[PDB]
Amino acid sequence: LVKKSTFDPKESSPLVPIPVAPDATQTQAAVSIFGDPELPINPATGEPVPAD
Amino acid sequence: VQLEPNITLVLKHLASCGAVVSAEQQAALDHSIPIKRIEAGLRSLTLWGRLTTLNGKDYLVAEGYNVASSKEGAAVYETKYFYSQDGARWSDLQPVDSETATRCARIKGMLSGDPAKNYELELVFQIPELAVLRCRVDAIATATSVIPTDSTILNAASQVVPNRLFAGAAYPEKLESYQHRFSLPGSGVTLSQDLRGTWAVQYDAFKGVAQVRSLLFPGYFFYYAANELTWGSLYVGDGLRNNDLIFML
Amino acid sequence: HDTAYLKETVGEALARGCAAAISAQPNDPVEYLGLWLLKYVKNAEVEGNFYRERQQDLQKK
Amino acid sequence: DKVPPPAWSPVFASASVTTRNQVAGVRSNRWPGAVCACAGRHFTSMYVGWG
Amino acid sequence: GKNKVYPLELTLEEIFHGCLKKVAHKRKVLLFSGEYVEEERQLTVDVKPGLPTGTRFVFEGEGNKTPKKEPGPVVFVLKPKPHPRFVRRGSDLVHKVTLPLHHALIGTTLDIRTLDDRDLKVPISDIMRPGSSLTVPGEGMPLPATPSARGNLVIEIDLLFPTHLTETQKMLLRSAFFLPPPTEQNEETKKALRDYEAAFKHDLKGWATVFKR
Amino acid sequence: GKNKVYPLELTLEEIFHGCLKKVAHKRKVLLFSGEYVEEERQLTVDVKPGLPTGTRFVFEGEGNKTPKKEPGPVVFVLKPKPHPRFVRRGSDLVHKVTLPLHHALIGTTLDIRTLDDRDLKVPISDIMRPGSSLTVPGEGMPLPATPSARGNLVIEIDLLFPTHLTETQKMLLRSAFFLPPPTEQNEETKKALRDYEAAFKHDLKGWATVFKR
Repeated sequence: LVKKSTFDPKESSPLVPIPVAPDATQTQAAVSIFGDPELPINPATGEPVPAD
Repeated sequence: VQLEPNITLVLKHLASCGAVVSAEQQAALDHSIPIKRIEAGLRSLTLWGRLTTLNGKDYLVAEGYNVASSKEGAAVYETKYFYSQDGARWSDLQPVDSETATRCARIKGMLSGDPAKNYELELVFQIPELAVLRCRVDAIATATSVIPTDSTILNAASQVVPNRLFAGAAYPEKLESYQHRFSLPGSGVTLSQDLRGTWAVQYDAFKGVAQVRSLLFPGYFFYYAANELTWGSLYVGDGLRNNDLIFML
Repeated sequence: HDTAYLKETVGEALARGCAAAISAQPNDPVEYLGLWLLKYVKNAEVEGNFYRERQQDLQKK
Repeated sequence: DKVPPPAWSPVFASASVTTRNQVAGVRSNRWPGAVCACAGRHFTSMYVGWG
Repeated sequence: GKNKVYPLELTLEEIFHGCLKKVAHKRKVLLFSGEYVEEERQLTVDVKPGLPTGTRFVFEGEGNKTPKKEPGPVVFVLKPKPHPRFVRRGSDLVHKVTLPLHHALIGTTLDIRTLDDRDLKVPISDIMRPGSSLTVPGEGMPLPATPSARGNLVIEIDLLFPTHLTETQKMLLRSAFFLPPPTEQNEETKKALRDYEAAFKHDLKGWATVFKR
Repeated sequence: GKNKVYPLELTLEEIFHGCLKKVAHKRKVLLFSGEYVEEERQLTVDVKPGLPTGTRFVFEGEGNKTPKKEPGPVVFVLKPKPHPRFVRRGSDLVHKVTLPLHHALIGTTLDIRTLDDRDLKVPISDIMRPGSSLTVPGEGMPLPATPSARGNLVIEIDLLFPTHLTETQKMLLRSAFFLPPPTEQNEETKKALRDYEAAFKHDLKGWATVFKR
């Protein structure tokens, strides 16, 4: 009952919240070896970028 | 006593039932499950199953919930579903409105590979294949999603949370020991309250591993090890339903 | 007269709210007081509802 | 669909098509659970599942 | 009778989450001296999540005070700063994406970064028409009435067609746009398609996988 | 000072060529009788080639005749009847053709029958963008000022994307949309392309040309 009855004036915090998340560069690099990386497109001309 | 089912123990205990994944896809899963779990802000994300297509490119499907609350006598989980042709990159499965959710249950046969396929039904209605896949996953989750009883408890503010003091289920052979996920902890609803012959349980007393297979949906398996309290489930195979249950049994 | 109307109408609840505002020291005590009164009536009604639900569950068991 | 599904859908072992030593086989649609695989000169058939 | 209006600029993240802004006001008390006297007043404005554009916050009692007439209220009108990705419409969000042609036809995933710190990857469900839109439910701005519901994000698809195509590329496109249905193909057609696919996905001499340069 | 305004509906062919219309007017003269008496006058209106829509022809001295006031003029306002093909936009026509996607990419020739009794075949000169257009100079309505020059016909293109595509068709489309430049192709690539082209254009078992059932 007390838990249900406690007042909780949720007010607008001055700051936008920030995420607490570990860095993900190493795992992303590890993932980047699976599958084929599709050739990126050139925004100027929809034809794909030169490749080897 | 566990808080989330492992992806390795599930694949190990369900390997015999044919619920297996390719080794390359298994490594890709091991790498890219946390990436999607952090990219989506989900506290829980596990592999839900694997659906077969007319190509070799099966759909791997993973579900994840952020909040899970009691609502009108139903333990509602706010699940999000993701699909992937390969274990590397995941896409989202948007929910389906009721009109197409009823026009998608009449489309049968095992799906194709490209998720950009339009089925045409009867004037002609065009329905995307992703909608059909979402319908099938929803139907299987409604019919099958199974956890041991008393493994969840209700706290203040009416949220279902894992029971940290779950000591395990006596008589794992009995179907009474298992319940659907969306059953409230207080209610005594189990798989016994389903149809009589739609669930087969085979329990190895020595190794202490019970195995529950769905006969209404033949490709759903759920293992529960009791020596160390570990339960998991996987659906492998096409998502179609077994209508004529009376004749088979 | 008017003082009695105010007292036996709102006095106890307003005193409780003012005590809460003194204890909490918010940045805008008047809005705090208004939200406190709204939550006051809401928590009374949901308190009654909570007792009703517990009784129903016990009877069902 | 108005196109009847064919039996024996393919099955691959890698997402990339440029892997070096990969196995690749067929899987039956009439009988779900029967699979044939072949790596070089080592081939095999096997059926697991409901009958 | 006269009120001083002032634009209040916010970012979409603040309106999505709900800011508590502090604003400075220059109030001019007018007296017998030729120069007026100015003072800086601080005002706290509480913008709640999902307040619609054009919202007016009126502070009564503040404003330039002439000797005889009590100053009229000051008005703050909400307006959002331009965002690099989203433009808000009504209650939901519009994201305009330039999409290549093959991403439309074959189908790919659009990767968008929400106002909240989540990364959506939305698949292309079918052949996206010119001027078509893809709607993701429960991803727009929150509803001001209820602080839990959300609008539906709208992705307006803009197609980016290729600038050049060779005659052999056009031949391949023509053959792809008139292939007989699979229950009407010859055996020669099936063998030819098998050969072409095995020669297009060749691990060393095939061009399915190319590394950029 | 009241006037009677009447629509005058013309077809695009008449305005293009220059019609000569005879219109009927029911004019009322007020008398001592309780009811009026009316008569039908005939009016010759001469529309010149390509007069702008909204042109007013005013006949002075024609209109209902009250006992005291000389009747005011009667106004005819020129408006065009809907056309199955063209809609005029100022001095030039607009034709809205729905185009298949492969006609857009590969390129075909649109067929248009002009207002004059001449047919017209206009090639698609490049990859037609979504919401793009084409212009054929000297194929619009005549200029009202000079009776020789005309506007320019404007084709507004609305692509008709295919409704269904198979997975092998998508494979062919991806191979077409990522083919390496012809100076980067291996010999295996060229041999495979030659084989596929010889198989797709096979005179008896190829699907390059089929007859509709």
